Amino acid sequence: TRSSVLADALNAINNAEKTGKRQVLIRPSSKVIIKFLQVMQKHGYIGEFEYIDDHRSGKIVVQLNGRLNKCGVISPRFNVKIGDIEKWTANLLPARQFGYVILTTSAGIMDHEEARRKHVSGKILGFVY
Amino acid sequence: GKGKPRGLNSARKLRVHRRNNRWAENNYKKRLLGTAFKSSPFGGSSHAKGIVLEKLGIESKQPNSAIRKCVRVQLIKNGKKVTAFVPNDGCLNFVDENDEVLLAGFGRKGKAKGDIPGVRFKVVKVSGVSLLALWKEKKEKPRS
Amino acid sequence: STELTVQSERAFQKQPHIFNNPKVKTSKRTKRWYKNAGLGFKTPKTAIEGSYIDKKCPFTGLVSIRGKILTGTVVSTKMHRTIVIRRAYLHYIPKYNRYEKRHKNVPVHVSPAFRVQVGDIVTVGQCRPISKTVRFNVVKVSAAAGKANKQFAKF
Amino acid sequence: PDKQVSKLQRKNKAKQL
Amino acid sequence: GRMHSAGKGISSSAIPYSRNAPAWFKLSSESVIEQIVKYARKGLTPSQIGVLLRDAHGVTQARVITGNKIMRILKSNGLAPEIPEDLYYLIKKAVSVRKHLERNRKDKDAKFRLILIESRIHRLARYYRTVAVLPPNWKYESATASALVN
Amino acid sequence: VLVQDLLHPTAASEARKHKLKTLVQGPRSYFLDVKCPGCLNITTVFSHAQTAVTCESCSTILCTPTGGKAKLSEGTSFRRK
RNA sequence: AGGGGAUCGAAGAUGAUCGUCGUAGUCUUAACCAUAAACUAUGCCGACUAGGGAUCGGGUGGUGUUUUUUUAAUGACCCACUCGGCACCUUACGAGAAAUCAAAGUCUUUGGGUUCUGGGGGGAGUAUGGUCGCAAGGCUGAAACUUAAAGGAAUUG
RNA sequence: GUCGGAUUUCCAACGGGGCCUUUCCUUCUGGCUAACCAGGACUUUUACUUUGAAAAAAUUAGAGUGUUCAAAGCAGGCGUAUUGCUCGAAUAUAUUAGCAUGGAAUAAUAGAAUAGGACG
RNA sequence: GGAUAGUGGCCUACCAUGGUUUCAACGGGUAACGGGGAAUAAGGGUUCGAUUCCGGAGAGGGAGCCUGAGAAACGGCUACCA
Repeated sequence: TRSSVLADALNAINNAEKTGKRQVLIRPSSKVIIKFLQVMQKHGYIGEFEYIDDHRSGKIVVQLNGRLNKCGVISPRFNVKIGDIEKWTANLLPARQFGYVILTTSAGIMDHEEARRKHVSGKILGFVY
Repeated sequence: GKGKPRGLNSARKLRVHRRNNRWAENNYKKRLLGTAFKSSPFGGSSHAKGIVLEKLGIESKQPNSAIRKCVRVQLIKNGKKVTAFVPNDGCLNFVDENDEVLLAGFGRKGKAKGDIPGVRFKVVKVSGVSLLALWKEKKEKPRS
Repeated sequence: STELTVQSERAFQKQPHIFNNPKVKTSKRTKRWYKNAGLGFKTPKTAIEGSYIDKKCPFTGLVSIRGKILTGTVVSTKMHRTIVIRRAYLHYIPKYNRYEKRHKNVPVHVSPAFRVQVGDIVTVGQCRPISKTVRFNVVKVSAAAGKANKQFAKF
Repeated sequence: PDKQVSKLQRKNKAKQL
Repeated sequence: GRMHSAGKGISSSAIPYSRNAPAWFKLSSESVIEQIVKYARKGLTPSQIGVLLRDAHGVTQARVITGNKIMRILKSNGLAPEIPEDLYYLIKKAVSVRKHLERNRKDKDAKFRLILIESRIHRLARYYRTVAVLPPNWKYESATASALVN
Repeated sequence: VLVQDLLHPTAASEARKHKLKTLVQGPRSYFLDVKCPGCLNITTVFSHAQTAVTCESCSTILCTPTGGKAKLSEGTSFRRK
């Protein structure tokens, strides 16, 4: 029962961030993991990463630079209104002025600080600070 | 997965687990059993009032071994018979048998002021004349 | 079932105040009164052309359709000329921040213009209170039975 | 032996008190 | 893993990365399709057939060489049986266990294992009676499985 | 540790891994071309048989199954292809 | 309820400052009963993060040794590697109240999925009601009441 | 270039919308040679979320206002107060359910295997 | 079909065998009139709401009815019970 694949990815990236491995191998990556790691890559949290192709799973090796503290995942993925990202960026980021609660909209996977600007909101996914 | 089910459509089992586990506290059992209205001789009230049956005295718990001078009240609104403490020293001479005392509990939800084995209510007012003021000699107590 | 030779009760079923003329025998040789119920629900071809009566049908009968238009998935249809749909949905609890499933068993009148089998995704419309529990009426059937006719001819 | 003695509405019948 | 036991084992077939190609392989589909209908008229099961073509002749996965899996070939050529292969073997096992349990009733262990086997039959049947590769209201049955297998 | 390619492991190190647990999984089993002794019809036999592979030319045993690789027989020289 | 009934042997005999017999039983066919310190006192799935050698089961290499008709395969070894299993051992990276733990870790940097249970101690696994059992009893299981502690780990003369 | 400010641009960052790349973004109908509404099938249905309408007053948040202050109240300010003028009683929240409207990734569901399947 | 101001098992006649349910029916309890609200103020909640507004229900207990547009009216009537 791998239930949430993104949860296993982010777990592995924590466990091999704490212990200073500069690269990891996650499995069995999907679109959502690519989008999430693009969001983390965009604000400079992790380095370049790379999708291998077997015909089935799609493992990924992520080179990670070590700027990451913690990447999380919020199971279950709750529905979050625009009024709510106040209450999510106050539970689970360390300060007001960094970190990103990322969340899934219909406009596409995105951190909250852009989600205010395009002014949509959907479900939540994890969090990176 | 930390016990409880965190699933997004699993609210029912959350609130039904909770309702099963609220019958674990004391106070929530008190409310919904209606224990304040069945037992507990003040029938869900702060105070009550009653007729003094007789004046007694104690031989309480160790180390404080003494005779502490309680009384016997029969309440009016129930016919229950509950023992009662008279406050500040003296004041057993203020009450008599067959007088009208107003009771209230000690402040523990029942049990004790201290060593006292099974006395839970203090007397606030005899004959409507307010033991604080009698003990401080501010009013007087007519008989009956 | 109802089984056309429709006149099977102790009275004469009819479209009321719709008059065949016995003296004038002309090119019709059949007269019914159908109405489009509205809201772009197509009246069926079995309504206009069949011989049933159904005073509570929304196409031949006196009742009319307004108010709520609901859908549902049909469950037991043992009653005569009426069915029960199951109108399921998610409830929300704000405490626990999650949801729960809930269902309603709405009973609902069906015309014999529709062939409703158990496990159809039906669409109902609100009628006038047509029995004790019935308030609704079937307006469109969109049955998806997984091609169970030829289900025995398989790999 | 029989000691249910619970869940009663005739409580109102304690108006006889 | 291991639906009924406490085992964990990983034991399998790493199908390769190519989709066409052996690239050393002989002529064509008509040869292998002809082989498949040959064995199917002989009366084998698609598991056995993929095995027998694997080792005897030179084929890899038939999907690579042909355009279709084995089961689709015996479907298209009209020899795909009424029950699929696996549920057939399960009912077969339950019949064997059942007969052994008829003889030796004081046994507890084959009772327990039979109760596992029938569980697996129920799970597959309930998979098959959704996708209608069995007709619905077909139920595995404990008295007349012996006629149901044959 | 701390740092290494997972993308380009040395194939010496990658030979020892279980077939699944490589970077991209693959089989380790080869096909081979058996030359029957008394005849000419060369047969291609998968290295893990499960069956007594009949030589078709002369109807005889080529290789016997075991738990593992297909145990061959008398001096039928085989080519790994 | 039979059948068997050797040993041992609940209950039943004998002795100044425990021993001898011994039915019920243990044994078995057919029924019940559903308890245990039924205890690795540690739910079940799933992923990831440290080494060590040990062996168990299978498998892949070693012109590695023996052994056989030292000729071949085998068989037993020896070495390497890998998959699954039972465990040890070592750090303390983390965890913890601590003892300790590769998991009791990745849980205030507080969300992989799910089942059950507890919410100070006695009153009490009692009372009552069902419910199952031929019975013994099992399951479920309060309250009034009383109490300021009851309990865990570890150090010290 | 007004001298606390934009007007022209530079330059990126932010947002949108089309257009082209194999990329349907409905066929059919008069106002017409689709800009427009009426007019036929539906283009599975959902869940979610943005926006809008609905969301009695009072209470709550809160704008203005020297009730002598404050709680309050919705009043009041302003001239020759000599025949008057005049400002204002905002705004916001208001779960969920219904309704209308975006968005189309997340989570589901159907679309062609006995082809009784579409363009014929 | 009756009845109603009017749809309707609302009621009668005939016919059929259904309708709700562990997504918790039904039954029990409520020292339960329902809301708008109130108390407690990190967030999330918990506890209360007889009580100024809206809505229902009752006028000792049940029942019936007159009159009227509107009453099952009680600062109207009739009977029975207390």
